[PDB]
Amino acid sequence: SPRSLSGRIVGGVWWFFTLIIISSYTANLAAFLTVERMVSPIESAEDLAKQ
Amino acid sequence: LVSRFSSNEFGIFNSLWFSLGAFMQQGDISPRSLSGRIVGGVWWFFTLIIISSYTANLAAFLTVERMVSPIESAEDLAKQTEIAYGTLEAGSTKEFFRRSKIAVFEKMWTYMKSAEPSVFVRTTEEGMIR
Amino acid sequence: PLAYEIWMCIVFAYIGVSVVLFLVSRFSPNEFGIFNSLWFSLGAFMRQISPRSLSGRIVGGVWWFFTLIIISSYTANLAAFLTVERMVSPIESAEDLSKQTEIAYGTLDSGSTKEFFRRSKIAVFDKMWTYMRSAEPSVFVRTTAEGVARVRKSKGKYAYLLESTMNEYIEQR
Amino acid sequence: GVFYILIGGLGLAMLVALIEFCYKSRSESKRM
Amino acid sequence: KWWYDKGECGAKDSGSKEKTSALSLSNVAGVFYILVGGLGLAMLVALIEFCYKSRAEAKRM
Amino acid sequence: RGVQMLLTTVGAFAAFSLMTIAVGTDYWLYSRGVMTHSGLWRTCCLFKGLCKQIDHFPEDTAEYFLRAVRASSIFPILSVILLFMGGLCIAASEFYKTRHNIILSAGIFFVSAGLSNIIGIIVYISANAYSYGWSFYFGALSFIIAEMVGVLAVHMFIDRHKQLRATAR
Ligand SMILES: O=c1[nH]c2cc(C(F)(F)F)c(N3CCOCC3)cc2n(CP(=O)(O)O)c1=O
Ligand SMILES: O=c1[nH]c2cc(C(F)(F)F)c(N3CCOCC3)cc2n(CP(=O)(O)O)c1=O
Repeated sequence: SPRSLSGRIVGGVWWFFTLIIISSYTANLAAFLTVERMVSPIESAEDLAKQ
Repeated sequence: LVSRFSSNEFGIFNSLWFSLGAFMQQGDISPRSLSGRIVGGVWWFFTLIIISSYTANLAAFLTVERMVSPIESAEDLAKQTEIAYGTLEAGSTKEFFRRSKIAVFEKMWTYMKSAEPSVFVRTTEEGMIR
Repeated sequence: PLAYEIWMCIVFAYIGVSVVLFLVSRFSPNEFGIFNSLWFSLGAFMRQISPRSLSGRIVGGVWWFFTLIIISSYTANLAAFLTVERMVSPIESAEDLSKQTEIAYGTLDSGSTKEFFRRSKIAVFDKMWTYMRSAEPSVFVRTTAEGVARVRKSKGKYAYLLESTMNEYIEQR
Repeated sequence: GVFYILIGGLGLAMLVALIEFCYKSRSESKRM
Repeated sequence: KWWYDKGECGAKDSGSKEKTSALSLSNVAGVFYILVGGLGLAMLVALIEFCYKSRAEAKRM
Repeated sequence: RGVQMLLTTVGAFAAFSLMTIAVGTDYWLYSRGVMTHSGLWRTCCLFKGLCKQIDHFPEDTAEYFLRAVRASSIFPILSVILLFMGGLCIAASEFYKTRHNIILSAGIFFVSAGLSNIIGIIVYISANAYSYGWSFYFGALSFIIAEMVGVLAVHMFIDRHKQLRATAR
């Protein structure tokens, strides 16, 4: 753990930055796995009319 | 129990504070024993899976919160069956839906003619109550 | 979520990275010890001391990024399970009845269905007739609605065979 | 694939640690 | 008409009804069980190691 | 000294009494086909006033094992018998404390009985799938009092061990 003013504020800038980045990575991977479990392909003519 | 049975986790506050540090992800005073480390490894992955499930379940419910808007057309009425719908029991509206040619409105009139119980009301205020 | 077998590969890689950490930390002539290295690897796997050997720290960092990817994908796939909730059917085709033996299936006790399954020549339907002829207990039902109530009181353990039009009618009631 | 990149980084760091320990042992045997 | 329109099932139309169940304890019950098993295993391991240390201290004196 | 031992004794007595009240009645509440109370043995409805043993376990194999564990509430009964044994050991160690190690084994058995009672509470909560009975909260309070009594017991044990180590030197 550093003890300086400037080193602590560099860590606070970079660290919340990459925290938001990996939060966005988690959210976007969750979004794409939600996309991966979406609606099955066409099985009837009503599905043809629906698209 | 175990930390005072074999230190820095000798107190009840140090034990509860390391238990809190094990309950959250981050942490303070690192134990050095075999049994204390395996108690931490059991409890800590346990609550890690719990808060991961909390994150996933809150994400699921916020996904549910941003889902499909409510009914805006008669095609939305045909697309669902949960929220019921009806007209007045007597009038030209029932003659319009009865003599309709569109199959969507024909299915609407078939459902309102075969509903259990009856969706028709006698007055306008009866429909407001319904 | 995410796995049925890959967790054992995660544990085996955990043991391997612990062996590598003990090989780096305890061969340089403070962070030594096989159980200390194992517990530091445990602290690397979940979130919450650090070695100063400047070569096994690369191993700890790549294992630490590795398990960060693990828990990110775990949160993502568990949210994927909790989002859609798409229940699927265990039985799809007619060969699924011959493929398993836990969930039983039957026909009516008398009729042309029994004449069809009795006088069959296909070995799949011959095995079906052999299973339904030596079934314990008696899978044959009295009437049609009795078979419907037997399926409704089976909780996913017993099926009934009949014509398609009647089944599609009962499905729409 | 993440197993593959983990094993790659693991083997790379292991060979780097081995060659730096060999060079440190050779320098200690030559000097001391 | 006499199968889908006359019938009382609106199947394959609705889909998801948002599934408004929070979380069952069935997802948590085996996790509690392996927690209790790990705690009891750690208790027994700590007790046998303390008994072995006490026996070694009594034999060494 | 003796005041902490008397506090531990009355805490074990109160925990045993609340465990007895949890075994007795009003452990859970559920609306049948009007509400109805239950005490893990039999259910009583709100006709109104009839009581019968509604703890019928039949109508994967892990579900059958969980139903067998939830049948007749085996784990809290064994936990209460272990708490009774720990209380008898503490009462035997209170008067004429000859051996200086029976209190530690009694406290270890007491903590393990509390852990088994918490496991049985998790089992009794798992088989529930609307309100809850007051004897469940009484059993939770007895679990809290048993945890505090185990803390006080091992604190008195390490105080006696430090006194013996100071007198032996
Ligand atoms: O000629 C007609 N003119 C109508 C005019 C109106 C109004 F909107 F108030 F002007 C209404 N209402 C709408 C609904 O609430 C009650 C009164 C009904 C009418 N009806 C009966 P319909 O047969 O059901 O159309 C006629 O027959
Ligand atoms: O000539 C026959 N025509 C049949 C026509 C039907 C129906 F589908 F209702 F039209 C049925 N059912 C099928 C399932 O629902 C109950 C009645 C049985 C028939 N059977 C008896 P099988 O010999 O067992 O086929 C005949 O003999």
